[PDB]
Amino acid sequence: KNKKLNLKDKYQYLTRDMAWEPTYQDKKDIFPEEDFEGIKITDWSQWEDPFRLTMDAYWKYQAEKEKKLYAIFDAFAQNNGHQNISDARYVNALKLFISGISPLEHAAFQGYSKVGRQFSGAGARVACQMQAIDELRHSQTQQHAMSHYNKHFNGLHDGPHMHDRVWYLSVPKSFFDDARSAGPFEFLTAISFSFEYVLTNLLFVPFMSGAAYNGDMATVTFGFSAQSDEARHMTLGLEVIKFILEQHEDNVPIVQRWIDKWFWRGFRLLSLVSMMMDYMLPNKVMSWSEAWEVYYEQNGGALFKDLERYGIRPPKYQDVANDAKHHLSHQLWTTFYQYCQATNFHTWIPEKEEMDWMSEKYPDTFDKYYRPRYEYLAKEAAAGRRFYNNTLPQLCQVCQIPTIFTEKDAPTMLSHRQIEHEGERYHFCSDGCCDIFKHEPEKYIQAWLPVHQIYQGNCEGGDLETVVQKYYHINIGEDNFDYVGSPDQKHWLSIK
Amino acid sequence: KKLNLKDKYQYLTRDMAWEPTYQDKKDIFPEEDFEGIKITDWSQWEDPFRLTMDAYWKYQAEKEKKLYAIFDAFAQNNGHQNISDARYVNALKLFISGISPLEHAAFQGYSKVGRQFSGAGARVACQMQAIDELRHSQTQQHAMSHYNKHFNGLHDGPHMHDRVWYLSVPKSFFDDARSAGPFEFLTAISFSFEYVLTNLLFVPFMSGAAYNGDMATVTFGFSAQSDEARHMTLGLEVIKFILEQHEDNVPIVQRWIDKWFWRGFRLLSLVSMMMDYMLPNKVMSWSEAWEVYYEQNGGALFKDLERYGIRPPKYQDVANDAKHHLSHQLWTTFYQYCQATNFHTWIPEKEEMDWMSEKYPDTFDKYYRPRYEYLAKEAAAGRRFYNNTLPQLCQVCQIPTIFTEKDAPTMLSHRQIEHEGERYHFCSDGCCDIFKHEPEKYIQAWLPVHQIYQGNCEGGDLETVVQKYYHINIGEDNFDYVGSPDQKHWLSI
Amino acid sequence: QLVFIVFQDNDDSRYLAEAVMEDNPDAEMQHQPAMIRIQAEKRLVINRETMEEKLGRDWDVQEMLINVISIAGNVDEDDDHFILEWN
Amino acid sequence: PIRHTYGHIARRFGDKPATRYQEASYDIEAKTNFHYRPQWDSEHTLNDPTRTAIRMEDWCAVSDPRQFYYGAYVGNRAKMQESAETSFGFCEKRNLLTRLSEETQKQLLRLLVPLRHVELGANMNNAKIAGDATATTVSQMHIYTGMDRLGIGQYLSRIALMIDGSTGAALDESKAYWMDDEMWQPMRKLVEDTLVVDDWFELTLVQNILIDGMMYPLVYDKMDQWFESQGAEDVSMLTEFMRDWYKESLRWTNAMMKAVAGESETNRELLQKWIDHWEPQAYEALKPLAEASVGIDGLNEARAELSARLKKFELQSRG
Amino acid sequence: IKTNSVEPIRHTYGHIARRFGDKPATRYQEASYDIEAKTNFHYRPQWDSEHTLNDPTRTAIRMEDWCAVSDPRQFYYGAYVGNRAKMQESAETSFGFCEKRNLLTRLSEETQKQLLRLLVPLRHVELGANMNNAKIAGDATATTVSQMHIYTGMDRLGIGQYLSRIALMIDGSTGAALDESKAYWMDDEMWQPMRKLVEDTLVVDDWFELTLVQNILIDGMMYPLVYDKMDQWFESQGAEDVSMLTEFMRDWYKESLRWTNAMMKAVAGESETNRELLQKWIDHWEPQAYEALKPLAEASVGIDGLNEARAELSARLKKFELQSR
Amino acid sequence: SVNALYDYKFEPKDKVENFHGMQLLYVYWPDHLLFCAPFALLVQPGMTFSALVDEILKPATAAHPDSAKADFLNAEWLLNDEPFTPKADASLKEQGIDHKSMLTVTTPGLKGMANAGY
Amino acid sequence: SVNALYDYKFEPKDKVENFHGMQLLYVYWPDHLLFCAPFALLVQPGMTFSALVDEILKPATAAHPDSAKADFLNAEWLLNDEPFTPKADASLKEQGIDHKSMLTVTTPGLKGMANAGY
Ligand code: MOO
Ligand SMILES: [Fe+3]
Ligand SMILES: [Fe+3]
Ligand SMILES: [Fe+3]
Ligand SMILES: [Fe+3]
Ligand SMILES: [Zn+2]
Ligand SMILES: [Zn+2]
Repeated sequence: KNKKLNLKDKYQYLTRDMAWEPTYQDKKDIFPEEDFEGIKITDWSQWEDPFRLTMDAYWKYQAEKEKKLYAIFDAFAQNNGHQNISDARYVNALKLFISGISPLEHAAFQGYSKVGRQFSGAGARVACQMQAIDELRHSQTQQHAMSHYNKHFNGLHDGPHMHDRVWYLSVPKSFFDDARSAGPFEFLTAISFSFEYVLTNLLFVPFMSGAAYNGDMATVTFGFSAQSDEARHMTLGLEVIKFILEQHEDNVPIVQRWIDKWFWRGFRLLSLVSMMMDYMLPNKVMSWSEAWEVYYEQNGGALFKDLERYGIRPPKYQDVANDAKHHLSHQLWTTFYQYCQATNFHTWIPEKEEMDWMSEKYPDTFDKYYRPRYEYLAKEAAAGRRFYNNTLPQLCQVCQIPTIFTEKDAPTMLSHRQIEHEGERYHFCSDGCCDIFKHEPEKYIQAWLPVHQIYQGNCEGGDLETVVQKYYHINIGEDNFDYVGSPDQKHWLSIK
Repeated sequence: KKLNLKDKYQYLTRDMAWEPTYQDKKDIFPEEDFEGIKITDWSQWEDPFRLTMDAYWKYQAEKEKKLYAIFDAFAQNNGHQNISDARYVNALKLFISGISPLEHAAFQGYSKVGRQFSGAGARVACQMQAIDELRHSQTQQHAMSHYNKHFNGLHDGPHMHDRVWYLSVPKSFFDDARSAGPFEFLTAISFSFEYVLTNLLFVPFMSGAAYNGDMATVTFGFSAQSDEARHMTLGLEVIKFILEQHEDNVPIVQRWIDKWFWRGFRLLSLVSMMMDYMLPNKVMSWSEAWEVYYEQNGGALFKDLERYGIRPPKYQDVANDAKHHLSHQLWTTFYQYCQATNFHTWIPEKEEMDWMSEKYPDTFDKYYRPRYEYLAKEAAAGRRFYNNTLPQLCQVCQIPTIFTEKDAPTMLSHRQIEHEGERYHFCSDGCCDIFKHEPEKYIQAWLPVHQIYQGNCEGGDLETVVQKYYHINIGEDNFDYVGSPDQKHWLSI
Repeated sequence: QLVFIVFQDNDDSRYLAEAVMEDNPDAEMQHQPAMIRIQAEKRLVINRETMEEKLGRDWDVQEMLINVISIAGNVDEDDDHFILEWN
Repeated sequence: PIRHTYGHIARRFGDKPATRYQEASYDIEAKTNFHYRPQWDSEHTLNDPTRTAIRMEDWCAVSDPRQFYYGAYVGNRAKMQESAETSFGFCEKRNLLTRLSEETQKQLLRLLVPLRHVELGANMNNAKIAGDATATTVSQMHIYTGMDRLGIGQYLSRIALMIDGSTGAALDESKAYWMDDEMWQPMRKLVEDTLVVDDWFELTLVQNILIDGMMYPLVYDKMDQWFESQGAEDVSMLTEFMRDWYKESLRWTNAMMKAVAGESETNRELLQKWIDHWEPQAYEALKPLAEASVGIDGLNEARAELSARLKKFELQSRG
Repeated sequence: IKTNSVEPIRHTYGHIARRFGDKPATRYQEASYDIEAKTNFHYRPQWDSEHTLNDPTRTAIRMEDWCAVSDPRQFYYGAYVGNRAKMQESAETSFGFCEKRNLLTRLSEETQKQLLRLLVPLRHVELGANMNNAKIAGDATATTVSQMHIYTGMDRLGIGQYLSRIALMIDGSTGAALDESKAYWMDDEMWQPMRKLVEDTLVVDDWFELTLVQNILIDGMMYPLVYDKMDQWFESQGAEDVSMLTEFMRDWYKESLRWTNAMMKAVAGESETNRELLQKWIDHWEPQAYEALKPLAEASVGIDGLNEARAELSARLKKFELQSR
Repeated sequence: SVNALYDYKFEPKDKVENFHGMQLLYVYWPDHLLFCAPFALLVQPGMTFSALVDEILKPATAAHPDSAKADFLNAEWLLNDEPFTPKADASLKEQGIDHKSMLTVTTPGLKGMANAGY
Repeated sequence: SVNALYDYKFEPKDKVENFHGMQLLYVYWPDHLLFCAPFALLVQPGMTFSALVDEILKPATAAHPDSAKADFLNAEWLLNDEPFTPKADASLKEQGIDHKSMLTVTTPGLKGMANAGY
């Protein structure tokens, strides 16, 4: 007889072969999106599937996974597992999470659903839609995971609301709107490749393993059950830039470009995580510095070592970002410290054996630059003079983070940058943020800067506090302010 | 015409049996006549639950997936560090050596009777009950399995059940039931134990483990009793069936009801201690727990039973008064003997005693607080007290003879008789009456204390028996909670 | 006198509690460990018809069986109900 | 406990414990303050409720009777796929399809397997919908149905593979009918056109209501009773999944027509406008297949039901 | 994902550690070994003068370690009910489908007869098998062995429910087919040698002589005859359609081989003494099995059917070093 | 009467013959529940009553603070709930203290601690 | 430069028009990282420099030890990086201090705490 099909071939007939050359409509009207970014795709049928689960397999695996995770959520809730966390300070990491990271889950569901329509290759479509509904799973799942903590702690009760509005959440809100507004080659590149491949561990492990080291059972279960999901997301990511670089030499400079952009946008987003893991986990996992060093400097080093063969090189300014692993987390925490009158999580001075640790993970920078800060701040708090800065900060036109970052090799100088464009001035956290601006200035001048919008009166209130309570929904006295004094702390001292 | 649920289950069940033409009915079922019970008509029998294998496998499996996800997560996550206090694990040490083996003896018991009854209905019910018990037995081996890895005294459960003194309390209980014929077995376990005192045993532990951060026990304890719901409505439905099957069965049923309630009750005493003492966070005075769970919920159902000509159990007044005393007596008993136990004991904390003075307003400060005061001075003086001389055991319940006369808390309710030239001793009249009905049975008991002295537990010391025979590690599983390797470990977190 | 039924203090059991509260004008609830106890006078009940209009799909008794720790009473089992009681 | 649920829920259903479906489905989406405008679309914004001319006070008036959040979707599908997996194991192993005559196999490869193509269509449509519609309760139901269609393609495709011993040749064959066969051209042009609708609610209507309200009953019911007489009763077992899938799809699609059409009579007449325009094209695409099969008083019997159940939203069609 | 760990005091329990070493052990291991009470019983059985509670000597077979018998399938309770839940679902699929599509009620009166007299009646055998396995589960000491008998006895109940259900589908839930069929079992001369054997097994003391007869000898030939041979033949008789209602049985049978052969092997390979016992019983018992099936082959697929299942089971005994055919 | 299915008859596991020429004695000291239950002592049938007192009971009751000033030899005794008068020099066995008898020994004026018989 | 399916032009969201008659100003004070980032000030184009320095900038800097002994105004300034020297009673507008400019005021001799620019 004729040849039985092999694995690859069988999967293609169960996906790609369903598609077909259109006859009654033009192809480009059906797929109108694949040209304006300037990416040329020579041959679609040379596409390699990143994974090969048919529907009945996906459904079967994912059902069995889900069943195990809701049993554990159910149990966790019925025994009040929240009481076993290491200490209520840890919950601020979940507040930052469900307001900050979790709505990104949903913007991905949204984004990949789209791109999973607009790609002409039927297989690029299934990988994406598959990713799409995974991200929807991630989003719903976190909502349940978090449900019980929401019932016992402050800060978590209006995630979606605050994501669209609260200043600091505009850092991740804007990241994603950047990508979803781009075209679909760049979306794949920013998210699958840049976020889901190069940076994914740098965001995932610190929360996931933070919860493990801190007695948070429901969140770590969500993590474990997400691994097999991420396995597929990462392969999609790395296949797909290999594919784009391969399908034409002119694709190359355009992709390089996207790499430098989204590495830098992602590095910047991540800085919230840096802080989270160094300052917010009562029990430490690893420093931000060792987390950068291992998952970016080494893993990413190797990743790029392999893409050299496509004429790709490692992202602009990575040396800035490496030099910053010794600072990032301390710089972020003082910022949030001094503005947490406006955040939906608490901050605090860390414990002395926390500082000792920091001294030990940052032997070149903690004691020189950062420990003095807490010594001062602690004096001041003892005197009933706990620092709050009442004057809003300058924001970066691209990353939207306050301009707290410093010159490489000069940790004492703010690395500010300023340009004119169309007789309008704009301001930047860094060379990186600046380079992204100059490359697409017509995009970024549209940014809804939270600080700026507050002064425009666009945030229902004429005093920061009025904004915070009415617009932000952040309950003054409850969601707000130092950990010390907080309703969460008292409620924790009852419990224990 | 078209069957109702009641008849369609029968066709799926009773109609597969048939009237034997080639062997005699009575050779095929030879255990149903000796006990004195008489069955006119096995078709009266009314299947309380209506499950088919497909339905049985489907629902149980759905329980198991869920149950093992949790066990796995608990382990993965070192959920043993979340227990209120390392004192608590001692309840679990008593659990796996004392109670889990009963789940197994049930599995054996019910498998057997699941063959012996000549009514096809009753067999399937027994058969499933039998398979549930095995599920209890394995799931616990599985639950306790993390606790065994981090704490002492759970590493030889079964081996200990067969040799350790105090464990012949539960071992002889089931040995009694399984050596008995099938209705007594069914009246003792399904009815007496499984229905009436089931609660009085599951709920104490289960809600306990609730309060003390122990997700794995509660998880099982609980999910592992949607079963006991079925296991109960067989208890109930089978005495109703037995009684109304022949006028004659009534007084035999009654005798049984008497015997098993008292056996039942004495084995329950162990729980009493544990619930008032090994729960660092308290849940409910053994006393409360009895009043609700027995006196009321119970005394209730012996109501729905006078209709069949049955009185409440004999000596039930004794066991109602006893509730003010049990836990204090049993616990001070184990306190002074825990050099020969796989588990630790201690003096309660000030706040535990206060709860105790409160829950036991008439008994505690009078009789038992001054015990702990005195024991505390001795301990601080460097004389923690251990009684170096074994106790008299009750020939029937096998418990040491520590109980007191009704309303005379300072006198032991000792009893003795002579039978064919031989002396025997008892904890109570309850225990004594049961002896007198069946002496040729109980004169067989392997009373641990005796056997240590017939020199049959492999040492001339108690210390050597404990080590080489019981497998108890002296210095580890043994002795006061204070100074124990459990203490040292817990405290370092 | 008072029949009863404990459930897992569960997500699903909220709904199972619910339905039993709402077609037993008298039953009285009470919480504890990680569990719901529910007793009442001589009798309780569990209609499939309740439950269905509160979960948006058909369901049978036997699902309920999953989440019950302990019962209390004589059994009246159906496709339509779960009556638990004394004569 | 400080509170029972999250604010956006408390705000919608009161301060008390909310259902799993509720905490997963309402008010999780980004809604306002978008940072830049789509480079791929001049008319609308990120997450924009006007990518349909339809107008709703609160899209959340469209919610799902089956109560699918992700977990309940997959756990349901898991159960269904298991069951079909049984079916296919049994057919395969008792050689139920391979044993049939080559004219009958051809019949399946011609009137049946080519639908994988319509299914592929539906799967693309739904992706556009799920990424277009703003309200999570809407968009989710679309990604679900999307993936169901692919999986349904997948089954039809598995029919082919059983027949050709997993070589492909029956796919090749069937796809050839799809492309070069007269009877499929209306159908195939109908599909290619839905691939170009912009209004996402026009698209749900055409695809999830009109086309499906007719082809489903035609194919997986009527054509089916008719296969018996053609010597193909044994395939019915590998199309149970499509029968239960449809019975279920009705629950949600009916509820979103009741809600979209009960809303504002100016909506009822945007829809009407569109039913007039497409139902026709759907009916036309279906006709050939009708006459190459159980014959037109299927199609009709089916248009019948469709216009029927349409009427329940006070829309209509004709006949 | 980095986790935090803990140094454990030990890895398993002492009985498992003694038996398999001080390393972590598997679920099956902790659920299955050294679990039951073994010695020091308090009172002798009132219902047996010959034996204590939990007595290896309820069978003439001896072994140093009954644990030497193990489930190749590794079933503790969960794994068991898990596997079966998956199976009973496939069956449910097939039964829904035979019904909605009327595939048994459409057959000719004469054909449905065949099912009523040739198949359904085995439920009486399955009922026998159930009681026999309950009896074993109750007498055999090692959990590894006893557990296996309870699972299978339960499965016996299940399979006879399925058989029972082919009839309800035929009579449409009246239960008259159940009745017609139960008369063939009691009354037709074709079923008496079978009925006789089944009742004779309900009166056998030795639990191993019992497992041998029932789970190796009777099943060893019945399932090949019935669920393979007479199954293909059915197609020739216009009743192909049933076959989807007997799939559970084929799957169940393929899996039974695995545990039964394991056990047969261990027990037979244990000693020349055990071998003489099996053989003595095989000689007494298998001709009886062949006899009990023989009328069912005559009325059916014919005697070759029987002879080949007879072969089939003869090749099995050879692997253990025993003979029949 | 046990019901059994054969003639149910068994030797007692606790026959003195099983004790390597020793016997069980029990002693209850009322009002001293410091000791939760009467002792089970393993004694020589040929030892003197005096020796019992000195060599076994003083030691077994030592831990109680009445033990030292108790005068066991001279206190109120029962042998199996019947009043009994010890002869200091008779062998236990020779004065009717046989296997598994219980002595009760009431001390006049020592009633243990608190007012709790402890 | 941006790539899109249409002419991709938009009005900036931060046009001075949007601030209701006011302007935005940035002020950065080196060596005083206690304030993590330069201030963002909603200011009057009109007011004077001295005014700005006392009504606004000084209060904003209060919390810092040096605020007091700094003489902002007589420190070195920068406007938008370019060296700069301010007219005390001049408006902001008129000396070229427009919407979104940034003053750097460096204050030599006051260089923050602990030799860490804090
Ligand atoms: O159908 Mo019956 O009730 O078992 O004879
Ligand atoms: Fe994700
Ligand atoms: Fe992902
Ligand atoms: Fe049990
Ligand atoms: Fe039970
Ligand atoms: Zn920036
Ligand atoms: Zn007793």
